[PDB]
Amino acid sequence: MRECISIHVGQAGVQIGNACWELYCLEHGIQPDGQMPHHHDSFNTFFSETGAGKHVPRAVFVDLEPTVIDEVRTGTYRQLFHPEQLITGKEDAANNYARGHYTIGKEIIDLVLDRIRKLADQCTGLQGFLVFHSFGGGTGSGFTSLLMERLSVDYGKKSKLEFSIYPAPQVSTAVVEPYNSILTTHTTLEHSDCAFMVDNEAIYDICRRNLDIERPTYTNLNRLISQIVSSITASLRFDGALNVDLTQFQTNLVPYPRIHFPLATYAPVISAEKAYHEQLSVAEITNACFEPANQMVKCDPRHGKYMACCLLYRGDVVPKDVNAAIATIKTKRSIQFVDWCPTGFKVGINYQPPTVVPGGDLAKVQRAVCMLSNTTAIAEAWARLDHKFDLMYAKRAFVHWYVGEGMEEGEFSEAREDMAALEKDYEEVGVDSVE
Amino acid sequence: MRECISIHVGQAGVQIGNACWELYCLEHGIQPDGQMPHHHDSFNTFFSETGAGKHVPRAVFVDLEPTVIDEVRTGTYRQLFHPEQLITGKEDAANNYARGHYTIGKEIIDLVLDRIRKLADQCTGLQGFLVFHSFGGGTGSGFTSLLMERLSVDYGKKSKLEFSIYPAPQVSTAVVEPYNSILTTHTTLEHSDCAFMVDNEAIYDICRRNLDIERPTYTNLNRLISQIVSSITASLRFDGALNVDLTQFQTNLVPYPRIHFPLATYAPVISAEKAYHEQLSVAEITNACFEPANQMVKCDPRHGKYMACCLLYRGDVVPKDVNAAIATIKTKRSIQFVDWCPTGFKVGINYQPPTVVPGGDLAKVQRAVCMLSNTTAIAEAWARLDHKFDLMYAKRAFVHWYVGEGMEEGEFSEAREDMAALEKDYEEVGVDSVE
Amino acid sequence: MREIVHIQAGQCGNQIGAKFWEVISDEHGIDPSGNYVGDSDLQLERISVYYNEASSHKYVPRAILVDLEPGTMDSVRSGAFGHLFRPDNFIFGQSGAGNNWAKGHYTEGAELVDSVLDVVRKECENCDCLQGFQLTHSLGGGTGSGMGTLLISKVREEYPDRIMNTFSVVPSPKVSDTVVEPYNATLSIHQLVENTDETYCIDNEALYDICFRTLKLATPTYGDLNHLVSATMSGVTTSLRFPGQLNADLRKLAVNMVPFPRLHFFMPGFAPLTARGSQQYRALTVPELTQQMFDAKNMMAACDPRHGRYLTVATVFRGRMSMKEVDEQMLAIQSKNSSYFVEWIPNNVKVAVCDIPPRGLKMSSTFIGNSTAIQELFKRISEQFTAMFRRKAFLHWYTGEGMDEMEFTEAESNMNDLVSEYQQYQDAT
Amino acid sequence: MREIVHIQAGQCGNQIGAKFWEVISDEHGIDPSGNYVGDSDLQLERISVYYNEASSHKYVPRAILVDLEPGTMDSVRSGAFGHLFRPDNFIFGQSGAGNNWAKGHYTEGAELVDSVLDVVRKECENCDCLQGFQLTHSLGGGTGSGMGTLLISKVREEYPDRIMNTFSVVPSPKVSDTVVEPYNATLSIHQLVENTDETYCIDNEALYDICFRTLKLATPTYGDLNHLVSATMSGVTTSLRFPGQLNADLRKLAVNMVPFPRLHFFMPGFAPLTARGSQQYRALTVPELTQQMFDAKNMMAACDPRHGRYLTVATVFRGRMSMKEVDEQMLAIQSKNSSYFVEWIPNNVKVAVCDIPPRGLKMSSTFIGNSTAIQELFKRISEQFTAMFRRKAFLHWYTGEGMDEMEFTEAESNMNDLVSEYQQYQDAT
Amino acid sequence: MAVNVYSTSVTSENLSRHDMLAWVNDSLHLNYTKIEQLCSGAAYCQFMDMLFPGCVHLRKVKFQAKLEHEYIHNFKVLQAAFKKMGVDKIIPVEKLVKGKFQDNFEFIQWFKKFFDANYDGKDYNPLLARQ
Ligand SMILES: Nc1nc2c(ncn2[C@@H]2O[C@H](COP(=O)(O)OP(=O)(O)OP(=O)(O)O)[C@@H](O)[C@H]2O)c(=O)[nH]1
Ligand SMILES: Nc1nc2c(ncn2[C@@H]2O[C@H](COP(=O)(O)OP(=O)(O)OP(=O)(O)O)[C@@H](O)[C@H]2O)c(=O)[nH]1
Ligand SMILES: Nc1nc2c(ncn2[C@@H]2O[C@H](COP(=O)(O)OP(=O)(O)OP(=O)(O)O)[C@@H](O)[C@H]2O)c(=O)[nH]1
Ligand SMILES: Nc1nc2c(ncn2[C@@H]2O[C@H](COP(=O)(O)OP(=O)(O)OP(=O)(O)O)[C@@H](O)[C@H]2O)c(=O)[nH]1
Ligand SMILES: [Mg+2]
Ligand SMILES: [Mg+2]
Ligand SMILES: [Mg+2]
Ligand SMILES: [Mg+2]
Repeated sequence: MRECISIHVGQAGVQIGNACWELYCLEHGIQPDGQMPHHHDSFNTFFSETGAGKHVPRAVFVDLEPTVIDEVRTGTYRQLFHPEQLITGKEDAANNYARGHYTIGKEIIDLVLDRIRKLADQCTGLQGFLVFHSFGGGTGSGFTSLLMERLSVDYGKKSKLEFSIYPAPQVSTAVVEPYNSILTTHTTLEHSDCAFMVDNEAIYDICRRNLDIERPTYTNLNRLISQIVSSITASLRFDGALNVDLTQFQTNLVPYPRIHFPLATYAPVISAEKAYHEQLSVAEITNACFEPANQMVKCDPRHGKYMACCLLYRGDVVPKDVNAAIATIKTKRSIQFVDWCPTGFKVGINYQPPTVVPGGDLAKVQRAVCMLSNTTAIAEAWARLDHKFDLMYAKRAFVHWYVGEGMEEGEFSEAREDMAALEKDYEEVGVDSVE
Repeated sequence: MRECISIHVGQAGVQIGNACWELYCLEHGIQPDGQMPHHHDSFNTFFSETGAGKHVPRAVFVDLEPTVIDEVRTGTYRQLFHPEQLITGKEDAANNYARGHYTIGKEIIDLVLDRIRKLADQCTGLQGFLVFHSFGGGTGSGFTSLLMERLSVDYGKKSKLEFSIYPAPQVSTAVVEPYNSILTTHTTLEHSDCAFMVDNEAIYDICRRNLDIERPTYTNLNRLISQIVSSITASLRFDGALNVDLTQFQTNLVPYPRIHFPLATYAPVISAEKAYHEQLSVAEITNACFEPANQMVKCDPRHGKYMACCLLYRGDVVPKDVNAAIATIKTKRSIQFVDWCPTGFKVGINYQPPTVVPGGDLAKVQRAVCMLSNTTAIAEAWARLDHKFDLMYAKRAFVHWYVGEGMEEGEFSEAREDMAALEKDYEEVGVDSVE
Repeated sequence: MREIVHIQAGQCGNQIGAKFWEVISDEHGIDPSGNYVGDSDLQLERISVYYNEASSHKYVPRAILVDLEPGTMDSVRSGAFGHLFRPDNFIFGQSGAGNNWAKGHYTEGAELVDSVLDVVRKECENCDCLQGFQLTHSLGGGTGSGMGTLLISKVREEYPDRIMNTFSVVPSPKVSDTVVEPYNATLSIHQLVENTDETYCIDNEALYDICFRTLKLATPTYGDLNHLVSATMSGVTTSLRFPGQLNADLRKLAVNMVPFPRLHFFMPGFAPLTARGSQQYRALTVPELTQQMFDAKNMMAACDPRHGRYLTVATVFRGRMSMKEVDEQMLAIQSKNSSYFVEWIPNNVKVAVCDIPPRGLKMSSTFIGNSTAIQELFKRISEQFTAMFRRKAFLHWYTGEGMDEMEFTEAESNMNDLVSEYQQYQDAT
Repeated sequence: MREIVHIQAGQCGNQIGAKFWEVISDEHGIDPSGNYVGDSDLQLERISVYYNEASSHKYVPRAILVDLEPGTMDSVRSGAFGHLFRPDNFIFGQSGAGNNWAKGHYTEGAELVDSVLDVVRKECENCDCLQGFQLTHSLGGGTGSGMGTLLISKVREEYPDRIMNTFSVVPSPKVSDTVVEPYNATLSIHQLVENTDETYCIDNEALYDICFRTLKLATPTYGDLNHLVSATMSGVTTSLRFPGQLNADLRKLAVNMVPFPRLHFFMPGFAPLTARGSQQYRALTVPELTQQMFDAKNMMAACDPRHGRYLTVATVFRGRMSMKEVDEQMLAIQSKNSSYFVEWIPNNVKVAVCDIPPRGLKMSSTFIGNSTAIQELFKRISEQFTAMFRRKAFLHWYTGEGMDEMEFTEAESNMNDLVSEYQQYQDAT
Repeated sequence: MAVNVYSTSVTSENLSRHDMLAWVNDSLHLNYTKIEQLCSGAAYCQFMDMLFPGCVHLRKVKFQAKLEHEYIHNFKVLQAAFKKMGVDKIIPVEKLVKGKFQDNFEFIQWFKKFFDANYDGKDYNPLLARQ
């Protein structure tokens, strides 16, 4: 009865969406061909049910390079997706924000908007959009900015959550990452209700340490991110002792218009062998999810002060021990809140234990926790990205490409000043003041 | 309801711990895999019962060389221990105190403390730590001095019992034993509540004479030492007519803060064939345990005076003959007490007869005694060790290894005078005083 | 005769109401299907106060469950004991209030309150002689707090000469369920103080402590918490639901408890509370009942009466006892604990006795205290709200849907005035 | 009427108390499950003195068992005869006092003293007319002596006009169970001589000696040991539990037994004590009962009276007899053994007679003597304490948890004062 | 930076319970009668201010705390002061707040040793500092 739609942009978005939709089909008991052998409706929130028993997802896969979309088309999930939904271009943006936002991206935006509009008018209780995109990728960044602008123009006030991929401090795959990230942050700072932030290096370290895999290809990272997304959406999809919604997340996590960059964490992430020798109590899973090294963004919250926290437990969970563990955590020494947030925890409980994908690295668990923390430690990441951008731009590198694809240096200057203002606001709000 | 954790450091600790934890599983009826076929609980003081019927011990095996820990991993007790608990380094300390305390140990100390805090916070009524470390080794001495400094800061006032291995007078496996032993005692003197002293040379004679075994490998010695450890904590796990606790040991054996070096003793120790021709009464095993040749440290108590004792019976023991037997022991002219200790006996009776490990040398016995005599005769052991250290240090032999690994020549002098302070402290209070 | 209309708001109201109707059906011997199956006719003597007769001797509750999100309604309909409610009363929206006063009082409040008011008016015109209204909700959530305030305002406008009770779940001091509690709590309490009659504040952490300590439960859950709250509510209403030696009504309790228009915040308590194992070693009698009732540890509001003075106290017994014992022990308690009672209100104890014991117990009792320890709760809430509003946090999202800073300022002023008057009446001689 | 409250502290108190409620239940014919199964109606005439009436004619003892470690409660609750104690009274800590005053009176005692005191206060309010308290503890342990004294100090503050007895277990001269005995004993007595109406000192070897020679037992365990103490402690109370020709009560004994406020340390005794084999060769009659109980061999404290003089003496007979036979021989004992009685107290023998014999015996008696020979026991203890304290041995674990040197000095000066006045009356003309 | 010190078992250095209360009362000129009344942490926060000028915003703490929730906020300020000066003693805040003799006596025992190590002998009037 409540429907939210998801837009996956770029190769990273498409791969993450493939993993996430595999997880959803496993969770709701839908066969890959679309048929099927708390639960009754549930699948109505994601899977639109057609005349026959077939269910089709509410997804819009959009890309400019056709390789990954063709791979998905010929993949095992071929009969599921609506063939008109998969929108592909002809040439990629080539890590060029100008190409993906001005030159090329303007030739497919109308078709993408038409498909979005048809899907929205199909539903009757539309709740929000979930945008899966990266930051370094040219098409991801450019088309994300274009879609934010167009969707904000079309639908006035709706929840628009994003699941980005912040560039790692040391690990790097591209070279124009600072330009792309600065530009995209300046453009879509205004048109986003709440953006969840994920980094690849931290997930690498988590998979290496906690799960103990020495061969962690991109599939494992995609599975972890998909698990986090499903844990976020489980409150809408399933009944529970205390339900939360997208508007609840947004309201409880964003205190100021500019400060809407929380970071996510999942627990427990343990292998099969280590599962038997562990008792998996609510208190210890809270402690593990709140431990500094388990955070999925490469930054230590100890360096800053927490601003808001959202805990979501799912499974055989008792609110009494939940509240006892949260009180203990608040009493603990590492967690230090800001002076103007006397209450700093929003708690949700769900009655559906998490499901395990087959062949996956994680083990079956009867209790799961997803933690969304809005804090100050992200200021160091913003400052590092700003420093990289300034160092690269001091002598006008690649600016010839960017300008040749229909841009001007005035845009770079405005993005730089906007990022500086955002960092200053973040630090000033985080720091204490007298009276 | 009562929990105590054990830390095994070095090869000596791990090898002893491998034999000791074999005994506890036998006593509580725990299969090596973890399942199971006075008892209602009992095993909760040592075995943390997990979600399934499996029980996992509360042990932390730490070593720098991976040679011996890997043997435990592949050994018959492979499924019992928690895989994360077994902590290993990369290279050993090589009989160097400086390497295992300054250079190499410091890089792994943080990881060990992480697992200690995780196990301590899981439990609720923690009493104290049992430390099984040697004295001559590098990681068994340098590293174990690091754990005491770290543990004492984190937990202020808790019991800390050391089951050390004193270097033998004539038998000597290593050559820098005086350098390591002198340095360790000066550092861990201020952070140990009660340290039990056990010497390898004295146990060889006990196994050769009483047990009548001419092939006493290190496996046989560790079984005999393990029975002492079990009797110390036998009161926590089992009921009795007169119980003792971990704190009661600490308050009854240490007249002065520096003088906390008792020596253990076990009785009866007889073979299988000699058992039938012995009636094994309470009035004689008390006599047997007091014989000068049965003491587990190579030093005759006849040369000194007893300061305090502690008996611990178990089995078909009736308190009337216990008190009658001790009265006859007191009036014997071989046992002489100090003047300022008119009362010099602490008793404790348990209802659990000691069990026997299959293939062991000891026979089934319905009565047992564990004696912890804090006597002045141990002052001879300090004097002998101080003689060796002063002999080699005069010409500065072997020092260039210690100095070059993060130590100073000045540090040796401070540890030398400290042992001189303890040596005359031990004598000046065991000797009589005027008035 | 003297029928009561029940209104439930939010997830908390819905769950508490589900447990409450379970308890009421058990008391009145009503099958889940809706047909009478019990034995004694004293149950049928007064069945119209809560239930409503219908064709083929069916009985349907006079309850109006309504909440913005649908999940709670789907749960209550699919679950057991959902075959007896009237589907017309099942009102719901599409999107939750998002823990927002604005979305709970102005945005979805309009449509939901229009439909709910229509249903309420139909039910009231069906009613013969209305006695009052009952509303169970929370002061921390968005939908429950905001829309319950809207419903109270509209119903108070429509029926000025009637009484209504509000069972509100006040936020906890230690741990807060939602980050922005104080804004909603302050606005809701201001509105309730303006236009409600009596209010029984109930906390969650105090309930948790009561269930863990006294009842000796390892894993206390919302089922048990709501069971305790429902028992309290049924104990309150049983006086007019059933005949007794010394009857009492909702109006009687209100007039005996409320000395001044701004002082109507009570703290409830229930006795006896015993674990399964230890019920056989205790003698069920009036002395121990009263001693168990009159100790802070058995109080359902996280406020220690030892910090204040009891302005007034009411006690509704149940089952069969002796008035001599009852008033003798009330006098003994008053004499022993005189230092805790206000000097300028003599004889500040009201006692009522019913005649039908609760199921599976010989006798029980419900104690309702109007004290001055709620001063500390209001002071803490005001302090938290003052800090957050001074730093101007989360406030753009209450301004973005209609309100302004003037409303917050006036609500804070009202809260400070109320707490100051409460204290100044506590410290009178 | 005149019911007494039983408090058990330490391991010895719990083990003695476990055998104590075995005898009391047998006397009153109470089944282990807790229901009456007796025959004679005289047993239920006075059952409220010890037991407590509950629902469904169940009876629950008025006992409060408390120990700092959970080892003791595990045995009594899981073992037989543990289905009848009230589970609320099972108060226990987690870590033992470790044979320390500080860890049993200041550090660990404070955490648990407030919890037990509330259970004590509950029992008194339930009580109709309180008579006094009964305490069984040890003078050598940490929790039995440390915290047991703490209850005495706190209870004496709340009920000043009550009489309570301590059935302590005074340490030994030959073999010491714990090495630091004198530090715990001397500090304990310095608190007992102030807040206790009467104290029964009991040794352990004098119990071994009695159970060895008189009872003909080579291997007496602690079960056969505590069984002897229980009869003596149940004999004192039986005067008010059952009708008698010449009744007595707890307060009556105190008036006769205690000439001076500081001189209230007694030496109990029991008779007849015969082995199973040699009971058929003796005719159970009053002549041997008085003869048997007055010799130094059959005394439960290792203090030979021939070294001192009896100040005053009680003798609580049981069974049924002739008052002439009883009174004829007390005069005969006094005249013949006149050298052992003080001169400035004439007729210093107090005699009481009950009417209900103990189980499996025609007649028995209990002898309580406030002799002067107790002086030697305190002289020896002060001798051991003095030698240890000069060398300051074992003392750095009493200062570390709260006390100081000044506390010990005032404890020894008080102890030395009591010995001097306990002897200067023996030699007074 | 500040110097640290441990405390496990020391002789002739631990002070009596009566003397410890006198030292606290004398240093701050107040009327604490029981040592277990130190659950508030107001005196503890003042100690850090005396040892190191600044490092603690004394305005944040309040000395009129009487509730369980109020006791915790006072200790959270002390938690930040410990971190800023780099000390590494973990306060068992879950156990001090209950106001029992056991845990409250051990913490002040440790704090007395910390006080002596980082005292330069400076003096002032806490009355004007408190008001
Ligand atoms: N977490 C995660 N990140 C991915 C994955 N695949 C690609 N990425 C991220 O995507 C970035 C590369 O840019 P893309 O967003 O893929 O751009 P594109 O889809 O190749 O299209 P162009 O920008 O035109 O080249 C890398 O920096 C990766 O961090 C993936 O499978 N998982
Ligand atoms: N009782 C007993 N002692 C042992 C055993 N194995 C080794 N030891 C003692 O350990 C000493 C050897 O040094 P260790 O303490 O083992 O040092 P390590 O663990 O090998 O670590 P490194 O010093 O770095 O080599 C010898 O002097 C022995 O006395 C054993 O199995 N039983
Ligand atoms: N007594 C009791 N209280 C509850 C229970 N469940 C939740 N609560 C409390 O009630 C509040 C629930 O918020 P609601 O008023 O129901 O709001 P909602 O239904 O989630 O809808 P929104 O306000 O729009 O988010 C929480 O803050 C809890 O403290 C329950 O089962 N029993
Ligand atoms: N009569 C009698 N005395 C006993 C018995 N068991 C132990 N005792 C005595 O009581 C003393 C026991 O110490 P407790 O006072 O119980 O101390 P605890 O309960 O173990 O607690 P801690 O002092 O902390 O160890 C011993 O010294 C014995 O002399 C018993 O069964 N019967
Ligand atoms: Mg691409
Ligand atoms: Mg080695
Ligand atoms: Mg809701
Ligand atoms: Mg004990």
